[PDB]
Amino acid sequence: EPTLVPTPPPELPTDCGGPFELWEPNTTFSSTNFPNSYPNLAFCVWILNAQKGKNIQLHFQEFDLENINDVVEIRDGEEADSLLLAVYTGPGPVKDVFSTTNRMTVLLITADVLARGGFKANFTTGYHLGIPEPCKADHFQCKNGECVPLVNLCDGHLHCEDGSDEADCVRFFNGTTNNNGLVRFRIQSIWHTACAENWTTQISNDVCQLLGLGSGNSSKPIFPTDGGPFVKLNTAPDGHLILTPSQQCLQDSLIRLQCNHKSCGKKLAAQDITPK
Amino acid sequence: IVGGSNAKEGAWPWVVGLYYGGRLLCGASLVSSDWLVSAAACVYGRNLEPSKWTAILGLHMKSNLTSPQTVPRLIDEIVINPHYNRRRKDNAIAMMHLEFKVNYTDYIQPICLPEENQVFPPGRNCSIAGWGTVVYQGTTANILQEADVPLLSNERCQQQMPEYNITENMICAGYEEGGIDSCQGDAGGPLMCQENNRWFLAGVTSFGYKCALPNRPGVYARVSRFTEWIQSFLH
Ligand SMILES: *[C@@H]1O[C@H](CO)[C@@H](O[C@@H]2O[C@H](CO)[C@@H](O[C@@H]3O[C@H](CO)[C@@H](O)[C@H](O[C@H]4O[C@H](CO)[C@@H](O)[C@H](O)[C@@H]4O)[C@@H]3O)[C@H](O)[C@H]2NC(C)=O)[C@H](O)[C@H]1NC(C)=O
Ligand SMILES: *[C@@H]1O[C@H](CO)[C@@H](O[C@@H]2O[C@H](CO)[C@@H](O[C@@H]3O[C@H](CO)[C@@H](O)[C@H](O[C@H]4O[C@H](CO)[C@@H](O)[C@H](O)[C@@H]4O)[C@@H]3O)[C@H](O)[C@H]2NC(C)=O)[C@H](O)[C@H]1NC(C)=O
Ligand SMILES: *[C@@H]1O[C@H](CO)[C@@H](O[C@@H]2O[C@H](CO)[C@@H](O[C@@H]3O[C@H](CO[C@H]4O[C@H](CO)[C@@H](O)[C@H](O)[C@@H]4O)[C@@H](O)[C@H](O)[C@@H]3O)[C@H](O)[C@H]2NC(C)=O)[C@H](O)[C@H]1NC(C)=O
Ligand SMILES: *[C@@H]1O[C@H](CO)[C@@H](O[C@@H]2O[C@H](CO)[C@@H](O[C@@H]3O[C@H](CO[C@H]4O[C@H](CO)[C@@H](O)[C@H](O)[C@@H]4O)[C@@H](O)[C@H](O)[C@@H]3O)[C@H](O)[C@H]2NC(C)=O)[C@H](O)[C@H]1NC(C)=O
Ligand SMILES: *[C@@H]1O[C@H](CO)[C@@H](O[C@@H]2O[C@H](CO)[C@@H](O[C@@H]3O[C@H](CO)[C@@H](O)[C@H](O)[C@@H]3O)[C@H](O)[C@H]2NC(C)=O)[C@H](O)[C@H]1NC(C)=O
Ligand SMILES: *[C@@H]1O[C@H](CO)[C@@H](O[C@@H]2O[C@H](CO)[C@@H](O[C@@H]3O[C@H](CO)[C@@H](O)[C@H](O)[C@@H]3O)[C@H](O)[C@H]2NC(C)=O)[C@H](O)[C@H]1NC(C)=O
Ligand SMILES: *[C@@H]1O[C@H](CO)[C@@H](O[C@@H]2O[C@H](CO)[C@@H](O[C@@H]3O[C@H](CO)[C@@H](O)[C@H](O)[C@@H]3O)[C@H](O)[C@H]2NC(C)=O)[C@H](O)[C@H]1NC(C)=O
Ligand SMILES: *[C@@H]1O[C@H](CO)[C@@H](O[C@@H]2O[C@H](CO)[C@@H](O[C@@H]3O[C@H](CO)[C@@H](O)[C@H](O)[C@@H]3O)[C@H](O)[C@H]2NC(C)=O)[C@H](O)[C@H]1NC(C)=O
Ligand SMILES: *[C@@H]1O[C@H](CO)[C@@H](O[C@@H]2O[C@H](CO)[C@@H](O[C@@H]3O[C@H](CO)[C@@H](O)[C@H](O)[C@@H]3O)[C@H](O)[C@H]2NC(C)=O)[C@H](O)[C@H]1NC(C)=O
Ligand SMILES: *[C@@H]1O[C@H](CO)[C@@H](O[C@@H]2O[C@H](CO[C@@H]3O[C@H](CO)[C@@H](O)[C@H](O)[C@@H]3O)[C@@H](O)[C@H](O)[C@H]2NC(C)=O)[C@H](O)[C@H]1NC(C)=O
Repeated sequence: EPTLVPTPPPELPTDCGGPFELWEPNTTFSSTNFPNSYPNLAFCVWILNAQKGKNIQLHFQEFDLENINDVVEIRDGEEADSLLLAVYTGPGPVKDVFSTTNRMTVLLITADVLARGGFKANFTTGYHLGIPEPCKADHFQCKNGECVPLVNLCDGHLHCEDGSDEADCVRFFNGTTNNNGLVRFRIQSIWHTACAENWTTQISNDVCQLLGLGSGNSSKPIFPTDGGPFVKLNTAPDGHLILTPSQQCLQDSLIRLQCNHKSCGKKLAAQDITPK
Repeated sequence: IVGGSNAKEGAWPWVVGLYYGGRLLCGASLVSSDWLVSAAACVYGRNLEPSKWTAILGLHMKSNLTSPQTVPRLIDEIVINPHYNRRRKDNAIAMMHLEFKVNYTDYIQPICLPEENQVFPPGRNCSIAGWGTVVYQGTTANILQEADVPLLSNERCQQQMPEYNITENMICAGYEEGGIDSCQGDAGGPLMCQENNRWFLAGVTSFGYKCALPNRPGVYARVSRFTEWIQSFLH
C-alpha cells in the first residue's frame, strides 16, 4: 500500500543553521561543515559585533561554492535598514569587505542541490580600516585620498592625481527653479558673478553647456542685488572662457539665465503616414 | 506584451535590449550617452562578470542584426542600489555603464528623468513594451510589442493583492478586468507616460503575482524618489 519506498526523505524544513552572534575573541568560523558539504535549503545569519566607532574588515581564506543559484550577502544594518555592500558568489578568490558601521550581517542562501565545500571567514577589527590616510599640509581631499596643495578646484587642466575632478564651480544662488537662477563662479575659494556687462549669446550658450543644459534662452539682467567679489568673463578666440578677476568695482550687473531643457526622447523618427 | 500590438521601427528609440550568453534575459533603457537603467532583480548574482553582458541598441527584430542600425556594446561597471533586500522586493534599481559613448541619431534617443514635485493622478493611460512571452508558456521571437494600461492607487493595489508589503515605494498598474499584463518575460521594460509632447520615465518593471488574472495589478518601481541617486553619477 505505501507507494513511497522505505527510504529517508530529505525532510529539511526551516533553516537549521548555527551560531548567530560572535565577538572579537573568536574570528575564524565555518558555516556548517567546511571539509565535506553544507545542507541544502539553508538560511543561516551571522552577526559580527564590534565596539562603537570601530569598523569591521572581513576576509575569506577559502571560497568555493556553485554557479550563481547560491549567493552570499553582507549587510551593515539589520536594525532598521541595511545596504547590499558587497555580494560574492561562484568559485574563485574574493576581495575583502569593509563596513562603515560597528555591526555587520552575513547571510547564506542555498538551493536544494549542488552542495559544495563552503567557506571560512577572517574576523578583523580596527579604526578607519576602509578609510585612507587623511591629507596633510592643508592639501585638497580627493575621492581616492590623494593630497595636492592646489592643482584642482576647476583649474584649466587635470593635474589632479585621480583625474576624475570633473566638478564645475558653477551653481544657481537663490533662483526660482532648477533652470532659473543667478550664475556664480568660484575662481579659488569665493563664489561670484561673471560681470555680464559684455554678455553675449555665445557666452550664455557656453554657460548653459557647462551646467548640462540646452542653449541660451533668456539673458535679461535686473540689477546688482549682491555685492560679492565681481569678476569679469569675456569671449576668447578658442573654445574656452577667460575669467578675469576685477574685484572692488562699481556699476555692475548680475546674471539671470534660464537655460532651456536638453533635447530628449521625443519621437523624431520619420514615421510613414498611413492613408486610412 | 501580453495582448498588445506590434510596434513599428523608431516608435520607441529609448528601449534597448540586454543579452547574457546569447539569450535575452532582461530589458534596459537609455538615460545618457553612456548609462543605462534596468531592474536590479534580474541582474543579481552576475555582477562579478561584466564582460559576459552584451548591450544591443536599436533592437527591432531578432531575425538578424546585420542591418546598419544595431550597435553592439559591452558593460564595464554595474551598480546596484544599496536599498535592496530581495525579501520585500522593494527598491530594485540597477545602473549599467557602457564602455564607449554612442552618437545620438534618429533611432537612438534617451529617456527624460522626472523632476521633483511631479504628481501623476491614477487613471492616466501610460504605455508599456517588451519582448516577453504572450502565451504564458512560450517565447517571443518577433518585433517589439506595445500596449496601454491604466494607473491604480496604492490603496487599491493593497486591497486587490493583500499578500505583499506594497508600501509607498511601488507603483501598480493594470486593468481591473485583466487581459493585458506585461509582467512576464521582460522584467526590465520601462513604464512610459507622456506630458505635452515629451515622454518621461514612470517606473521600472518588477515582480507580479500572475499575468492576465483579474484584479492582479503589476508592480513598478518608483522613479521620482531615485532621481537624485541617478543624477549623482549620471555625469
Ligand atoms: C538670496 O536671497 C536672500 C534672501 O532672499 C538674500 O538675502 C537678503 O538680502 C537682502 C539685501 O540684499 C536683505 O535685506 C535687508 O536685510 C536686513 C537684515 O535682515 C534688513 O534690516 C534690511 O531692512 C532695511 O530696511 C528696513 C526698513 O526701512 C530698516 O528698518 C532696516 O534697518 C534696513 O535698513 C533689508 O531688508 C535680506 O534681509 C536678506 N535675506 C536674508 C534671509 O538674509 C540674498 O542677498 C540673495 N542672494 C543673491 C546672490 O541674490
Ligand atoms: C560619432 O561622432 C563623432 C563626431 O561627431 C565621429 O568622429 C568622427 O570620426 C571620423 C572617423 O572617420 C573623423 O573623420 C576623420 O577625421 C580625421 C581627422 O584628422 C581625418 O584624418 C580622416 O581622414 C581625412 O584625412 C585623410 C588624410 O589622408 C584623407 O585621406 C581623408 O580623405 C580625410 O580627409 C577622417 O576624415 C571625423 O573627423 C570625426 N568627427 C569629428 C567632428 O572630428 C565618430 O566617428 C562617430 N561615431 C562613433 C562610433 O564615435
Ligand atoms: C566564542 O567566544 C566566547 C567568548 O567571547 C565563548 O563564550 C564563552 O565560552 C566559555 C567556554 O565554555 C564559557 O565558559 C563556561 O561558562 C560556564 C558558565 O556559564 C553557564 O551559565 C550561564 C548562566 O549563568 C549560561 O548562560 C551558560 O550557557 C553556561 O551554561 C561554566 O559553567 C563553564 O564551566 C565554562 O567555564 C563562557 O560561559 C562563554 N561565555 C558566555 C557569555 O556564555 C564561546 O564559547 C566561543 N565560541 C566557541 C564555539 O567556543
Ligand atoms: C535582416 O533582416 C532585414 C529586415 O529588417 C533584411 O532587410 C531587408 O530584407 C529584404 C528581404 O526580402 C530585402 O528585400 C530584397 O532586397 C533585394 C536587394 O538585395 C539584393 O539585390 C540584388 C538583386 O537585385 C542582389 O544581387 C544583391 O546581392 C542583394 O542580395 C531585392 O533585390 C529583393 O527583390 C528584395 O526586395 C531588403 O532589401 C532588405 N533591406 C535592407 C535594408 O537590408 C535583411 O535582408 C536581413 N538580412 C539577412 C542576412 O537575412
Ligand atoms: C587571516 O587570518 C590569518 C591567520 O593568522 C592572518 O594571518 C596573519 O597575517 C599577518 C598580517 O599579514 C601576519 O603578520 C605579518 O607576518 C609577516 C611575515 O609573513 C611579517 O613580515 C609582517 O610584518 C607581519 O608581522 C601573520 O604572520 C599572519 N599569521 C600567520 C600565522 O602567519 C591574516 O592576517 C588574516 N587576514 C586578514 C585580512 O585579517
Ligand atoms: C524659452 O523656453 C520656453 C519654454 O517654456 C519657450 O517657450 C515656447 O516658445 C515657443 C515659441 O514662441 C512657443 O511656441 C508657440 O508657437 C505658436 C505658433 O503660433 C504661438 O502662437 C505661441 O504663442 C508660441 O509662440 C511655445 O508654446 C512655448 N512653450 C511654452 C511652454 O509656453 C521659449 O520660446 C524659449 N525662448 C526662446 C527665445 O526660444
Ligand atoms: C485610456 O485607454 C482606454 C482604453 O482601454 C480608453 O477607454 C476607451 O474609452 C472610449 C471612450 O469612452 C471607449 O469608446 C467607446 O466606444 C463605444 C463604441 O460603440 C461607444 O459606444 C462608447 O460610447 C465609447 O465612445 C473605448 O471603448 C474605450 N476602450 C478602448 C479604446 O479600448 C480611455 O478612454 C483612455 N483614457 C482615459 C482612461 O482617461
Ligand atoms: C507593510 O509594512 C508595514 C511596516 O513595516 C507593516 O505595518 C506594521 O504592522 C505591524 C503589525 O504586524 C504593526 O505592529 C503593531 O503595532 C501596533 C501599534 O499600536 C501595536 O499595538 C501592535 O501590538 C503591533 O505591534 C506595526 O506598528 C506596523 N507599522 C510598522 C512601521 O511596523 C504592515 O503590516 C505591512 N503589511 C501591510 C499589508 O501593510
Ligand atoms: C503641448 O501641447 C500643445 C497643444 O496646444 C502643442 O501645440 C501644438 O504644436 C503643434 C506642433 O508640435 C502645432 O502644429 C503646427 O501648427 C501650425 C499652426 O499653428 C501649423 O502651421 C504646423 O504645420 C503644425 O501643424 C499645433 O498647432 C500646436 N497647437 C496649438 C493649439 O497651437 C505643443 O506643441 C505641445 N508641446 C510643447 C508646448 O512643448
Ligand atoms: C566690452 O564692450 C565695450 C563696449 O564696446 C568695450 O569698450 C570699447 O573699447 C574700445 C577700445 O578702444 C580701442 O582704442 C584704440 C585706440 O586708442 C583702438 O586702436 C582699438 O582698436 C580700440 O578701438 C573703445 O574704442 C570703445 O569706445 C569702447 N566702448 C565703450 C562703450 O566705451 C570693451 O572693450 C569690451 N570689453 C571686452 C570685450 O572685454
